[PDB]
Amino acid sequence: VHFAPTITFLESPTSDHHWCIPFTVKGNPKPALQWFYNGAILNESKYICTKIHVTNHTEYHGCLQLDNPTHMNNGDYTLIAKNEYGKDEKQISAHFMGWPGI
Amino acid sequence: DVVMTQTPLSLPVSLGDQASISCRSSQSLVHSNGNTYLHWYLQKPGQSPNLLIYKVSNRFSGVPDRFSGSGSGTDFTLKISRVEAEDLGVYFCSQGTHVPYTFGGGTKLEIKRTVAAPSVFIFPPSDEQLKSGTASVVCLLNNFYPREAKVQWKVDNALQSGNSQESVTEQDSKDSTYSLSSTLTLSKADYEKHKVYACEVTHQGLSSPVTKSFNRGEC
Amino acid sequence: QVQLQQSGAELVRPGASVTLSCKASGYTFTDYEMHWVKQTPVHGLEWIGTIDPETAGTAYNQKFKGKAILTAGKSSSTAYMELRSLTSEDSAVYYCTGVTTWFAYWGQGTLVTVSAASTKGPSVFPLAPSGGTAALGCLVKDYFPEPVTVSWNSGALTSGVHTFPAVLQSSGLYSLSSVVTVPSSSLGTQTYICNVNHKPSNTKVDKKVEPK
Repeated sequence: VHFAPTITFLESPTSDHHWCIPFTVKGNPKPALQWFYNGAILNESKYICTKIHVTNHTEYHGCLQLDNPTHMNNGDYTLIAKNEYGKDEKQISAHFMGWPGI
Repeated sequence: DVVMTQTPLSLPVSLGDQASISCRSSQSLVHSNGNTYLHWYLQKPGQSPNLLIYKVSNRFSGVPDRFSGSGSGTDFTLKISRVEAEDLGVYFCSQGTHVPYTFGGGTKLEIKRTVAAPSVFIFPPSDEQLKSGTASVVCLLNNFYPREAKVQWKVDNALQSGNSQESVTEQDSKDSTYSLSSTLTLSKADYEKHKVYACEVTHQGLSSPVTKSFNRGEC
Repeated sequence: QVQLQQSGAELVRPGASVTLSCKASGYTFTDYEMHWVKQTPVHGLEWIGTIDPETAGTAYNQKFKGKAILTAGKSSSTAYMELRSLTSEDSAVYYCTGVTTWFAYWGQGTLVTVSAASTKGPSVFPLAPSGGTAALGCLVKDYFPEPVTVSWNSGALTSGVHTFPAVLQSSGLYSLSSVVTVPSSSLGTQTYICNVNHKPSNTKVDKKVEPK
């Protein structure tokens, strides 16, 4: 029933959704999500925040939503998923376009 | 416990050249989650260690392009292309895969320069110090290279041993030199019983060992 | 601004206990891991343990079990480490660090001196100049514990200044020397004063260094 978290999906922002770092996290109980920008703490605000959009049982699909980002937001983004059973960690390179998407 | 063996212990490298520090683990640093938690730090003298590279090759926010890391499993390397004066310090490797987390022994980066001879200065004990029971004679070896230098205390031409203590500064960031302070500690009664106070300086920058002296009381 | 502010230097007698604190600011302290590291010249950098301030869950290096105890003040945003049954082997610089497997954030460090010896202020003595350049300085003698701070002419003189690492004498007291090479032409006009500050005994000495 209970299990360690697993980041089954983490990719660079797509053409249709340029301001979102997409992810899929599995875990039981709900894993705590934490981001790192080039190894440094990413303090979440109204400009850069985590939002899980679809919650299907032990599956969590969401984005690191960025509001009007520039080249100053480009870099290495590490997502860490933890619960009391384990830890999973995956990283991506992000390059942000000046338009939301197509 | 995972043992992190860093090699070499001291790394002499000329300005503008490339430095190569090796870290060797006793066990694989690949975590079950798939990540290799090998990090690199730099500790500048008097300061707290600073993170340079996290997870084998990732540069930490603000770290220059010049620093780069590579390796896998147990063998790892840190490279500094076109070394600068501010790169001076101790380089440490660290592992965050297995508990307890361990650090390597450290690699002290040394800036290689042209051989500099020490400027020797002998300092007689102040009368304020004498008027309290003790007498401290101080020898100063200013701005030399390399670090390897010998100091021999001669009281009336008799070689002194055990009554002295040396101290060397960390490499200078501007001229890449070292400085040495050797202090001879002897009682006021022992000080007044002798007249000639000299210190013999042996260094590869000097053809013959220089001696700086003074005669007690007399100028 | 991510900041880890550590408590001041401690001089503790053998067998006693000390509590070290670390104030965390510029992030949500309770959401991240906190680690403690010990630095000594002989053993180098050693990891003590880690705490998760939200759950108060700890993990220790086996060699610091019963020696060190980690706690966190959730409302206060402060990490604490207690050192028990102190020995000379416990004299080190202790660092609070975070926030994951890599340590991007470090405190300034806390010096812990484990000794029975009482605090002693230093005796500052001149190193008078007796060529083109001349050397002068001051001998900061018989003080305890470390450290000592030496500036020249209220910090106005930095070029040519060399403050040597302190040496521990057989008497159990520290001795230090600070030197400065200046042009010989200035000896008759320029005033040279070494400013010595020893915080453990709340000592401040302004010693004027002159030739002869």
